[PDB]
Amino acid sequence: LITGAGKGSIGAEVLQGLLQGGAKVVVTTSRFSKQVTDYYQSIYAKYGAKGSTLIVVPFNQGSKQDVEALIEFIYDTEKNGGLGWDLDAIIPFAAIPEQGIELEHIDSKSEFAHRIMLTNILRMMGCVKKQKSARGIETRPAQVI
Amino acid sequence: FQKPWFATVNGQARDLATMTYEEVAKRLVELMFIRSTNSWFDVTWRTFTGDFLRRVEERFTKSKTLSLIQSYSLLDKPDEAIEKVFNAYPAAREQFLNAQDIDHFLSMCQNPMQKPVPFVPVLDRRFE
Amino acid sequence: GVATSFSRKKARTFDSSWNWAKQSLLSLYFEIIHGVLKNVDREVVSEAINIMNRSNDALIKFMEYHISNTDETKGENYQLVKTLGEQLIENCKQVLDVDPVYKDVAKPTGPKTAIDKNGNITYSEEPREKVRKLSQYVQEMALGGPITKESALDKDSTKEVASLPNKSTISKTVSST
Amino acid sequence: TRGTGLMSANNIIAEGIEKMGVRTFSQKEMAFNLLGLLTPEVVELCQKSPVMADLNGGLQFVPELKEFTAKLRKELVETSEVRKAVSIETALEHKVVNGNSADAAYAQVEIQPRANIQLDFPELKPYKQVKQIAPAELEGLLDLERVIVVTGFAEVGPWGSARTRWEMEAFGEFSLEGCVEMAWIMGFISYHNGNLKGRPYTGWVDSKTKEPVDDKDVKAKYETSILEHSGIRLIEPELFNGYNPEKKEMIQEVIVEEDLEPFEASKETAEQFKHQHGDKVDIFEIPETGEYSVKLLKGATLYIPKALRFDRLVAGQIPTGWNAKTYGISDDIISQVDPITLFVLVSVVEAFIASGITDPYEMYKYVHVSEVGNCSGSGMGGVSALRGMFKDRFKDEPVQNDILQESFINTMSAWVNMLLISSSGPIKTPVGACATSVESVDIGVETILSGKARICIVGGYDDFQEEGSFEFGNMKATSNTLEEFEHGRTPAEMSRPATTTRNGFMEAQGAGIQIIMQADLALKMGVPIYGIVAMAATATDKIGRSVPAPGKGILTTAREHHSSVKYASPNLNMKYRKRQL
Amino acid sequence: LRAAQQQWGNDFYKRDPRIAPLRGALATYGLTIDDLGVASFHGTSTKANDKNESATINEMMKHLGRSEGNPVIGVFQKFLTGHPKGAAGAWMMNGALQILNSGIIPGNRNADNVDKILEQFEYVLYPSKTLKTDGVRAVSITSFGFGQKGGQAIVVHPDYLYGAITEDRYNEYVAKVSAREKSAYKFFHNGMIYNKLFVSKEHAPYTDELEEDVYLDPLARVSKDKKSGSLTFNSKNIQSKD
Repeated sequence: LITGAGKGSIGAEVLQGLLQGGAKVVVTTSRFSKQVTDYYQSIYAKYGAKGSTLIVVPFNQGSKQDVEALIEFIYDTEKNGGLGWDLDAIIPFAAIPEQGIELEHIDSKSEFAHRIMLTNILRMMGCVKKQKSARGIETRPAQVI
Repeated sequence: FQKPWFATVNGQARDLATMTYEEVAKRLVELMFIRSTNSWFDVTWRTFTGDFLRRVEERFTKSKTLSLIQSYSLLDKPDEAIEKVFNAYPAAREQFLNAQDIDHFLSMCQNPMQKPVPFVPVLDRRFE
Repeated sequence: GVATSFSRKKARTFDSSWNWAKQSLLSLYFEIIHGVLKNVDREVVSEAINIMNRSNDALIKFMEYHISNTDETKGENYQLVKTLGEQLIENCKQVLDVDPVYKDVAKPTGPKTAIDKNGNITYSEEPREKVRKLSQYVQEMALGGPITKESALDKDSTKEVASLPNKSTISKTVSST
Repeated sequence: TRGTGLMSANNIIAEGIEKMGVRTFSQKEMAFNLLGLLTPEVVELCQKSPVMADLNGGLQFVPELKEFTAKLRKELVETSEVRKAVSIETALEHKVVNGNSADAAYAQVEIQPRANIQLDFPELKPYKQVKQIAPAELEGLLDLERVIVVTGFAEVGPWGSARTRWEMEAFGEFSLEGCVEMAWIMGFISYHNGNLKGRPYTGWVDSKTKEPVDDKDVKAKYETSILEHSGIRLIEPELFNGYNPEKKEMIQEVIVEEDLEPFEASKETAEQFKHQHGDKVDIFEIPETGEYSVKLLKGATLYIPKALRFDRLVAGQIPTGWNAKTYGISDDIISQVDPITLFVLVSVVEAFIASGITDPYEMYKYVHVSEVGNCSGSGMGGVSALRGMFKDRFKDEPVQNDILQESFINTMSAWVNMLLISSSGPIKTPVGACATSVESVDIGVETILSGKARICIVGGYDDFQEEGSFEFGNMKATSNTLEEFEHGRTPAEMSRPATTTRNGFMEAQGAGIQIIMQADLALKMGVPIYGIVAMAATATDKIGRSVPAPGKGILTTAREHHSSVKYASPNLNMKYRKRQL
Repeated sequence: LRAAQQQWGNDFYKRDPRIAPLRGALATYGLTIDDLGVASFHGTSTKANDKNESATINEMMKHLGRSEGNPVIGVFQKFLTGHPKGAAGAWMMNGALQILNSGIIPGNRNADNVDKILEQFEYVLYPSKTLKTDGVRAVSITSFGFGQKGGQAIVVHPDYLYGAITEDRYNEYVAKVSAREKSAYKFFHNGMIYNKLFVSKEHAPYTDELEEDVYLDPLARVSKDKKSGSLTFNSKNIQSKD
């Protein structure tokens, strides 16, 4: 599962590498649009090796409800409309840039950013631990990076 | 008459519409550039012929480029300037004049700030 | 900011590598034939790796047919494609039933800041002198620097393609260095 | 990590920080570093105990990194600013000493391109090159009166002409020529030749403001407008007589519970109200005027309008601004014929221009008037005239008396013969629904190979209207546009053939025409030849109860007996066939 | 002569049950089944149609023993235009002629992800981006209408015709064509700027007195009227000995 892997980011190059080596990846976008789904289609068609599979979902890592829903979607069975996956890695690289906000300026944007970059990363890990423990998966841990 | 039919290639009566861009620029030189004196009869006639060679480049170029005729001075050796223009743009040797370029040519033939051209370019209401 | 975006219905699934393999080959095959890619360009090796990582029987037949039916007498480009074509089929037969690999063969770049005589600041990425592969990049990393102290590519791609399936036996590790 | 170029992530000082024998990273290197942590060795390690990896490149051993990077920026900025101030002062000195007389010799005249729209005729090779591709035995083997060629084609559709559609199909972007043609079609630019706000101007002008427009500027001024108002896009009501699929007018029958207020109406209209309702109305003359008063009693039947919200909101419509007048179809024709006929009339002249035949009568220097056929056809025909005769006539709106004849599928081919061709050729109008255009070629081929004609117009046309949209939606043939928006799909990306998530077709409108001839006559007349029609078959399928189910009947075009194939038939070998000739 | 050329050049396969109508069609010009490069599929973006069509083309190619590893390159032009019903095949046919004469094969840019079901059809390839080939020799065009209408046209590259005439007849042709391309360009640009590409005829090429005479004479042809400059039938050239 990779967050923050938009175009011209470290995440995008990680993603090419994962597909190149046959990974099944869920990449999340914060700007879901035709320009984005065209981007990712062109990546997969260039790089996606045999047995690879890129799923691209809209997402707002700043939302608790999105975080729960996304992990619930990845782990729900194909019968219920999920992927019926079981994560081996999570690479939560989703950020928003804060510039020239020194201590006196910390306001809404910084408290929101803190939710994306910390609080909701703990909630993704929480959700992944609840889904794996629901199904009694004790020997296939997800490497958080 | 002293003002001949302009669109006459090798003595074959024709029409501006059914002349090539090469044929039009060679005919301008034939009618507006005196071989004995080896110069343009009027500077405004040279300007009329340069304008037309620029218009050729505009029609047959694919991208923004520098003109091959930077000063109309270069037309004081007209045969060279014509060969230089139609070698860059050899399509223009074969294509007939665009209808936009006919209209432009007949509109330069009516410029009040130039010596009247020494030829009838078209039979219409303005023939008199 | 906390407005939901996610919905299972907007999930887009890309999984048809079987079909994009053939397109990747055919794009390369006609790129080479029209001299868009030459025998020196790294892009020829990158595209090979990606074709090898999608190798199956249906792709090996697709390559065998197109390369066999190429007439090398029509042009130098047609000979270059046919030589590389044969090489790529040899690789794609070898790596059938082998796991696909991540292998970056892009030329490693370093920063260059240049100020001109008119004081315009331009930043480019230029190729490093010492490091022209990732193998060498990992060697440069293992050697550190003075501050960290405490108390076949670019010349012929067709031969560099023939070396892709061969898992190079590491004599002595970079960790020893 | 270094972002893209210049400003991002302080790239300008990266070379500077690297001069301490610290390393900075490309994204591709930092990606490779991080995938190092998904290798099985480091994964196995992560599972023993948590793994902290430093991919910092020694940047931790630089003391006061804030101060050190601020110093590097300030040592670049001072050096850039100095040289800028010295460059500004040598440019001013040079200005003063040389004025603008020795500075005017440097400036050169640029040539801005003008659209030069070619007709893209086929490139004929030298005979040596075109003798290579065919075997030598071919020469004098074929009867060229039995070889059908396509000599010209055109279409009116969602992306305008065949030239413009082809640009957007092959390259997904307009050329200069493509923009100008799409701007002219859509009516953004008209041509002007004359005096325009005094001085004389010969060229394109904005069709609204009459402001001059250069060819270079047409991409800058109108491409966004052209791309917005072409192709598969939200149904524009202005193009469909105010049809809005979000507000689709139906009428419910209601019984009057208590009497209405009397309204005024003419004698004839009141007698009509009386005839219909019988006892349930009262008509009374008003002696002052002679105009009657209609009074609907209790138990009378009325019709109250109600709007339905429909879920097909997107179609392949012809670019907004497209107008038959732009091609020069007179208002007397536009007011008479169905809108579909206007697409055919334009497609037919535009095909004749593609075939190098500007005056169709030229054909009759080479062939009899009985030898030019029209083998073209439609699926549903003039569906605006059907609406007219079934709905608008019911609602006693004003409709042309001859609306019936405009409705008929064979009436587009009538107008073509009546306005342009004036042949007495065969006229075989097929109706094949979505296979009408391939049936047209099948009939037009069979017509030439039979001697009944030597040229045929072929092809197909169909319009998009309210009733057909709705009915394709009740048959669930078309894509539900609400479901597409649920899945985050924009209009453009709703027609996605061969994909996992395809869910019905996108309705469109327009016409396509080809001109086909015998090859023998094409060579004689010297018309371009864009291809040979080698085959054209049709086929039904089998016993079933589903009319819209597609089947495998056309598989019969590849029927051959393979019991006895031990030795190749000599009849397939061209050397043999040429010998027997 | 013509009947012999027809018996051996054109219609050599009409009576032969060992040769397909689709094989004979190509074989006529010396093409084999492998030379069919591009299939312009109906490809409506419906579940039933797009599978059915792929399966149909696959089974044709397999029965006519097309080379393994040589799929037809499917072209789904309706990703861009949508489905105009009657006009569908006409648009396909125009894009087939534009594929042959350019050798560019357009890609389905909405082919996000090709249906897994279509992998079983090894004789079909579904590109998502435009290929500049060295050349396309023939193009199939398959349509499937409502009411069990199925169609197929084959269109062959027009260069396979010119190898069937003499160098003198070909060079005559090429001279005539160039003359006509120049006059057509002239007409096009003039009709574009003055909104007069379309010009309705006011009259038939014959008056009403000649109408029956022109119909009944098969060798009646038109000729420029010296006065009006228009192509008309002239009484003198109807039931003429000449």
